[PDB]
Amino acid sequence: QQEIQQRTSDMLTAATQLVQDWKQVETQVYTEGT
Amino acid sequence: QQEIQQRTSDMLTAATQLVQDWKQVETQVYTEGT
Amino acid sequence: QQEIQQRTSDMLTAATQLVQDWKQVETQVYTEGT
Amino acid sequence: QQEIQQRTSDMLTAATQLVQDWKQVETQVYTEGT
Amino acid sequence: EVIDKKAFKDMTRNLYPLNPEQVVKLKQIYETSEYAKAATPGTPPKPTATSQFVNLSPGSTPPVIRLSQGFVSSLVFLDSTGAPWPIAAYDLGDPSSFNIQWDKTSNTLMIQATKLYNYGNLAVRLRGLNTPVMLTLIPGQKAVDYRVDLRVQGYGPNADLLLHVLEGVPPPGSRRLVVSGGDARAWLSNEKMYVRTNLTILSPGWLASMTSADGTHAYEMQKSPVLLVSWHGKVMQLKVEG
Amino acid sequence: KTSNTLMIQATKLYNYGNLAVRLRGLNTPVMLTLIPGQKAVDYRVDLRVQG
Amino acid sequence: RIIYYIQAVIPGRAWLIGSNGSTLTVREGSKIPGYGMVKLIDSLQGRILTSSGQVIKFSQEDS
Amino acid sequence: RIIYYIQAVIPGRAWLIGSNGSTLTVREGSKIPGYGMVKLIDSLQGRILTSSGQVIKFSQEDS
Amino acid sequence: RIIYYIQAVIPGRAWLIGSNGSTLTVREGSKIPGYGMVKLIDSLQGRILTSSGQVIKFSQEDS
Amino acid sequence: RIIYYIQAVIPGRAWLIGSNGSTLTVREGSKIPGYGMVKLIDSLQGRILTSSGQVIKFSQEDS
Repeated sequence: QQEIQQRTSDMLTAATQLVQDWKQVETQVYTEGT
Repeated sequence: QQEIQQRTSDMLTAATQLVQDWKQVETQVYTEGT
Repeated sequence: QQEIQQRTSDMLTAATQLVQDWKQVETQVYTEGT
Repeated sequence: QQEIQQRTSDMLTAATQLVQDWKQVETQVYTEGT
Repeated sequence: EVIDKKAFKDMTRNLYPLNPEQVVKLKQIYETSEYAKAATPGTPPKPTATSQFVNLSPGSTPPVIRLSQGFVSSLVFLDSTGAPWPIAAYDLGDPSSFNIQWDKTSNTLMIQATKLYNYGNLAVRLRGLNTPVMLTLIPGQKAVDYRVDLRVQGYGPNADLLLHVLEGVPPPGSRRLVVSGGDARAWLSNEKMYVRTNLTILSPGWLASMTSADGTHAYEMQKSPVLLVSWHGKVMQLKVEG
Repeated sequence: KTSNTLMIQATKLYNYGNLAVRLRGLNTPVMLTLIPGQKAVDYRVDLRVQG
Repeated sequence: RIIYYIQAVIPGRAWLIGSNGSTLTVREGSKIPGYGMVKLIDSLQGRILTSSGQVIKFSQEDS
Repeated sequence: RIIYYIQAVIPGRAWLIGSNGSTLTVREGSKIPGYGMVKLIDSLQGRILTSSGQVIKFSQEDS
Repeated sequence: RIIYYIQAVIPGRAWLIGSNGSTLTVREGSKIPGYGMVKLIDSLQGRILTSSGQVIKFSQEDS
Repeated sequence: RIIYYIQAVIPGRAWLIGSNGSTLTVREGSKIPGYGMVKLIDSLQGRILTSSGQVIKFSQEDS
């Protein structure tokens, strides 16, 4: 019944990977023209 | 009854990591153009 | 009954932190423009 | 009966800290103008 | 198959050991702790403004200036005529408690009491003053002054109320008077009625009148319990009591 | 440098302070006090002057 | 009479503005005309008690 | 008659200003017209007793 | 009745514009004519509950 | 009557272009004229179900 923790461990860093992907925000590109 | 110390350690890290965020405050920025 | 001394130690560190945060005082400022 | 010595020692450190600050007194200042 | 859900909830609790309600609760706890730890013990002093005279007799007690920790103490020096007498040079004993902000051509002085319970002294030579003028200062008093005006005995090198009434300041020595049906105010100062309005009186006359650009009028007159006012082409009578 | 307006911000929550302003037309400077952390926030303060 | 509104309030000192545009500051131990003696000052929730049984607060719309 | 007020108070020195506008500084042992002999100068709370039973203090407005 | 729409709602405060354009900001403890007292303001789900058993909500096209 | 074509569909909102040129967006809780009440919005297979027994989808030739 020890299989829960290896099931718990691998998805933890997997979830930690994608939870950073909701954090980034980039400034838009604004310019002129002539 | 000894599982408290596992749950004691992680919240201290959780308490500290956001209480530092509620200390700093950015300066207002004034923009000047003709 | 060493937990009382431990409590006194951590509160003493906090009190030294508070008194060294109370000790300092900065100066006035001048702003001249025409 | 042996508690006198540590009660002396912190008084020694505090009073030596005081007597250093009782001695000095800074100079006056002068500022001209026209 | 429920092992995945158990892993999900255990991972969620391990990632976030706190409830959101617990987060907001400890944030309020932090706010209260901050408020108490930067609360100011003792009764705070009353911010004031003072004006005094400089006694140049050879037996007078010199004036003492009340100061505050980290706060502005501004001094303005005038002569007996009230004209601004600027400062040539100055000196302060023990500047470790007091910082001086001094414009070169001004009489304005700005002092900050840095040390808590240490008092000091200062001398100033003006541009034309023969005898230098000195003060003593002490911080941590029950009252604190923002602007301290000092009128000196000697003449300086340099030498009505209806305008401030029209701006809105009532003249002193008066009391508020109740009226019926009037968008106006009246004040009795020295047996002279000063009435501010935006209307036009007709019957009893005035001693003086001052009108503004935006439409407010001020009338100076004698005693009259009855008034006739012309508004928009029609006349209305009103009463007032002394 | 030539403005008629003051644009300040409060760093902390409730720390009192003060300033003095020497205006262009005013011989006597004017000292004003500031306090944050009250029940209302002044979005703008307009000040009538008797001078 | 005259309605007073709390404009500023710290521990110890309080700041009031009357009906006729009059600004003033007060402490805990003081006498206020028309209200008597300021018994206690509650900086929490903007509450001021006087000896005439009256409570000074901020305005409802100006809060 | 003539009423004095305490302007500045430290241990050892007291600063008084009368109703006439004249001000002075004095010690515990002193003689003052209108009050007599200064029995007690208290550093805390700004209260000074005299021999005629009068108490010198800060003003209500000057507080 | 004059219908108010939630232009902005945060925890703590809410912003209502009336039918004729009456723009105001309300805290939790206040009064409202035609709805009585303000008892519960929900920052989530876009609803403000009043004392008259009514709910102010975002409209379909005011969304 | 008026029909619609699924122009843009996200989870949550939907965009429908009318037969007469009525291009608009809509949410789950809505009172669509001619269709009534939407019981469910499904981004899967492009189906919009209504309480009037009507389902809005893409065009056959525009697919």
